[PDB]
Amino acid sequence: LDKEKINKIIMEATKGSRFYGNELKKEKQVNQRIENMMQQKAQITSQQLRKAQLQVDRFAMELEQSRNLSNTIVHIDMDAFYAAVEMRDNPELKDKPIAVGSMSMLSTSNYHARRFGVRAAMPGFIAKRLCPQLIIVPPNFDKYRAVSKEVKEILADYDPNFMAMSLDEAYLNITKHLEERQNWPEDKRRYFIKNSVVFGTSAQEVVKEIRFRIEQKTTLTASAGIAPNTMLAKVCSDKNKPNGQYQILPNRQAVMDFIKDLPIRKVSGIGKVTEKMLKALGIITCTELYQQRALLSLLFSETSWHYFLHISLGLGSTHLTRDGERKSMSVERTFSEINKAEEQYSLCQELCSELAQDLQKERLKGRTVTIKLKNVNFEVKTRASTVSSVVSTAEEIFAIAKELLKTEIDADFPHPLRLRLMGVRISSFPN
DNA sequence: CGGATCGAC
DNA sequence: CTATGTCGATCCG
Ligand SMILES: Nc1ncnc2c1ncn2[C@H]1C[C@H](O)[C@@H](COP(=O)(O)NP(=O)(O)OP(=O)(O)O)O1
Ligand SMILES: [Mg+2]
Ligand SMILES: [Mg+2]
Ligand SMILES: [Mg+2]
Repeated sequence: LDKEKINKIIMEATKGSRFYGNELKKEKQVNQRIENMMQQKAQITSQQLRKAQLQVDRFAMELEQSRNLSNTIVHIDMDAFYAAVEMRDNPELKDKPIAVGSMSMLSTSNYHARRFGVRAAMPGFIAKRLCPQLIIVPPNFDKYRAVSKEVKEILADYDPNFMAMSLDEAYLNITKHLEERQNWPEDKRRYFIKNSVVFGTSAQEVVKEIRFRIEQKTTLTASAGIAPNTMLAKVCSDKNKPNGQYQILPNRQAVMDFIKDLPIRKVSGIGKVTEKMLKALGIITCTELYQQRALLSLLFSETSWHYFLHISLGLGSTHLTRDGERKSMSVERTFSEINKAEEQYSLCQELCSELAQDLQKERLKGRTVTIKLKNVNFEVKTRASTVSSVVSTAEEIFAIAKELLKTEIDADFPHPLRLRLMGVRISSFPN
């Protein structure tokens, strides 16, 4: 299927559903938010824009002066991870279009099935209309966890303080390693195939070794990115995916050459909404982002344009922080419609128990309890409450969540809440 | 602090 | 029949 035929079959299958109704409503809110930004832009004066331009350029020189090119950052990202695992252990599936998930939702798909536009976050029933030859295999999460542990073992040789972002992806600072490796004999860079082979002393070679070892240990491919910071490393890893790598060399000119025509969307942190908004201001590439830096310092908050300027100058993190403590724990579940109040309370109680059990594992306690409610028209509400002393037992959490749910049931009386999902989250942990 | 939104995988 | 489950950031009131 082709880029126009895809959107035709989706639109055909999605039209008139309650989900679509709610999506239209979400698109209007984004359009309005854009139109408001345009009304803001109309009433900026050339005088303000000049006083901004100076302010921004003073900061841009503060950033530029601190630019660091002396660290080598690698980002590893596995290819079609879940699907690739499922292909590995069932040969029948190879050379065929597959997705891991259910008819309600797909975690991922293999590259074969991606050619038909079936992707992560797509419901299976839509994916079947795009490609009736699609095989949908259920997830085996504990397997993926096991494979992930195999790759993290390899990664730990190259950076003991590597930063796992997910089961399938990670960041490494291979600076201390590259330095040691310059003066290494061939013995310490030699690996046998499962007839031996050696890898060179360069960064491109280190990452060829890593990828090789991953493929030998797991029978799966990864892609990778090499660059002087995390932001850039992450974008390169996507460039030659699947089963390739890319380096931006540590000199200012190569950074800027890469950035020049880079669509802002490929940056991690810029999603669909920020894309559309910035598109409306004639911003699509990272150079265009640099050009509008003054305008952006007026239309967006300090934190936002600070971020945008970092991107426009190809800057990013050059050291990896240890993974900080979690700030919240939550559980939520989608189901066939529940409208009877008594069943809704019981569901909330059950969610409160599950969450209490999960908190017990990490010995966590919190002061804020939030419930989450999605009705059959996909409209989501959250209702929270914060308490003086920390809580953690199923009873305590339910004591709070129960009242938040009562309030919502009462508010619609005599109409019943017709919900398709319910969640409970706990937050406000101690320090 | 409460509620919504964004983005990530 | 049929649109996830999570968590941190950020913005606003
Ligand atoms: N929206 C979602 N919901 C649930 N699970 C998801 C998901 N998106 C991804 N996953 C799960 C399934 C994914 O396999 C896994 C890693 O996410 P990626 O690295 O972003 N995607 P992949 O490695 O499949 O392909 P490639 O990178 O080659 O394009 O996380
Ligand atoms: Mg991947
Ligand atoms: Mg990833
Ligand atoms: Mg992005």
